[PDB]
Amino acid sequence: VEEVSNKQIIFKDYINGFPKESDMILKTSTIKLKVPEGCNDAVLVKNLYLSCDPYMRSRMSKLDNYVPIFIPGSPITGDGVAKVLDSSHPDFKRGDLIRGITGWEEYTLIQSAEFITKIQHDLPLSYHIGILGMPGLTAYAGFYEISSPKEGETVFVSAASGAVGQLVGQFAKLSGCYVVGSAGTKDKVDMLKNKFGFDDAFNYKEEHDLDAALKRYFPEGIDIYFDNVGGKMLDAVLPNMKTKGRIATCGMSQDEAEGVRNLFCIMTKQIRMQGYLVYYYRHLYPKLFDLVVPLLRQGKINYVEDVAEGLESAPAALIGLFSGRNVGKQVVRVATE
Amino acid sequence: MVEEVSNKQIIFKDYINGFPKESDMILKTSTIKLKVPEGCNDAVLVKNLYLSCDPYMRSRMSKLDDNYVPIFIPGSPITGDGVAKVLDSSHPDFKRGDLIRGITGWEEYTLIQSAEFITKIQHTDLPLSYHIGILGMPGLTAYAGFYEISSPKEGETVFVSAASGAVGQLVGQFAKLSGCYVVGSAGTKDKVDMLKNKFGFDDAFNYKEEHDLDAALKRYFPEGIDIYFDNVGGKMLDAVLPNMKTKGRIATCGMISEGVRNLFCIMTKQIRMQGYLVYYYRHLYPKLFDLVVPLLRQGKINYVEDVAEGLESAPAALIGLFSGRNVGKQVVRVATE
Repeated sequence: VEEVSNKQIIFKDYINGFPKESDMILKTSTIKLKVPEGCNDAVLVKNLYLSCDPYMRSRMSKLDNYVPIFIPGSPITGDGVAKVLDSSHPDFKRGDLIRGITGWEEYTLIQSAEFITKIQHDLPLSYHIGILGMPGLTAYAGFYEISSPKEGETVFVSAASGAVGQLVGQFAKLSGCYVVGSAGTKDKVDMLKNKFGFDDAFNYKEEHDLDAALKRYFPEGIDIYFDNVGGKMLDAVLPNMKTKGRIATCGMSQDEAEGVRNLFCIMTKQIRMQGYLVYYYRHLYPKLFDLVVPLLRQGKINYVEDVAEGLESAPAALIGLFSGRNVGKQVVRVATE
Repeated sequence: MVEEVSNKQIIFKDYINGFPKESDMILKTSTIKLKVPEGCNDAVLVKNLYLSCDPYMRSRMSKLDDNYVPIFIPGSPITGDGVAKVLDSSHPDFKRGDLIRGITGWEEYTLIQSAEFITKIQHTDLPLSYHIGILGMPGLTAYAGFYEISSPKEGETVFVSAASGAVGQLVGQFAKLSGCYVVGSAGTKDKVDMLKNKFGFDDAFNYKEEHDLDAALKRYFPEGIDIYFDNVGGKMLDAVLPNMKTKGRIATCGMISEGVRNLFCIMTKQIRMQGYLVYYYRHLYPKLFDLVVPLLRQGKINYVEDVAEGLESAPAALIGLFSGRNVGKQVVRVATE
């Protein structure tokens, strides 16, 4: 059996300030390319793609646990695409491509096996941690399952250039809705309208009065607000909601949180604001695939990712995501197939 | 021929932008002839008996864009829900001697030229003032929030803010009759003792004397809150948010104007927060009477009202309600019969 080096991105220690590249350290360990004997229901994988997600910043502080905390001295963990090298688990074989929670390393011994799933098939492998993965399912559940979209309704999407937002907007146009998105750069604003079919889009940092901005695009209010940021943007959105409007709380800019002062609009506008966790909607994966996979090949839905090259660039890619410098879904390619 | 009598009125002075005061209303003695004017059709002349004081009337005293309620008119009497007796009528559905409830003037006599805002009172076995409280819009607000919004199940833990108020004292009782563990919050010792000894609440606390709201909620809800009936919002809603249960529900029944910063719990705990206006649920009135009238005769549900006497006391009763000095639903007896 081969014994190879296993480069790893180790989590240094819990922090209190803004995360730095110094909080992760590249460590070259070793591993034998076989599931240990006596280790049953385990899967040894080689990691190909790693997901950089915004929820992972909270895992870097001793906050005790919406999302489980990073263990210092251990590798970073998160969603990814991997290839099964060996398995003591009946539902996985050599050469199977999987998606789920793996280690920020070249090779991982997944003992759980419950948080990984066989990849169904033609399209780029990295799509299964994006439009065909948890971000896609998140967009599907927040828009179709929770927001109850009707044709002709008005939709506003915050952080629209991200993986979730860019799919919500395309879902909105498919349902015949007028959709507007907000983003942080001119290139993202242009990308939202030139590639994702957004009816309009604006740069929320060049607009100092956000109420005037939303009135400009929604002269009669917003039916559906897909909330990726919360905070100040949600406060500006609340008085601009239509009666019986709906807010899908997918994520939150939130170390003191911005006070939200317009929640009386929940009553005066009769808003239904609903939060959700994508993990509670795994049963909708077939509906997502059955919808997006045909139109992905029919070229009516696009998807933009930001691929960092090599495991060594994963720290820089993560903090760049924390700093909003990513363009689309941030991804680290650890190895080719 | 026909009587010309004095008609005392409570006149609205002018729009405000602060905390309302008694000097925002002015007592005025006008005259009126006790007949519907000739050539004025579909009108109903009434003698007002009871006037309602409701929290939404604070918003009618300020002029904003997006007013959500029709504002008051300076120089004209205050208007609101009331119980009145018809003296004359040019309207087919109302005749002399009928007792009606609906929007009327803060005065001894009102010429109601609408009639769409008034309906005949039919039971007339219960006290007349009940038709602007437990059998009026507050009772209807309570029924809609509990039976149409909140989705309660038996054994669920329910929290009610402003539980001694009109809406709070009846959803908390609707919750008990469905088998819920119910706790309410109020401002004085007598109000806490009233929720436990008369409204059958499991427990209750004084939010002034238990200033650490998080510790108070943890003390009475060791396992979290399933349903929060929000009547105040603000810091109380902020303290409730991290104390909700997973998939908990918040029915925004009302709100009195502090920035909320724990809205991340909406996503963390998958909470549904939904607001509503009772004016969209007038069709549920028969359901309310069908349910509450038998429970009243059987003594299964109680109703506490605050009766101020004389039209002249209406300014102070209205401000006292805004200041929390009322004990239960605040009404004003203008005349008997």
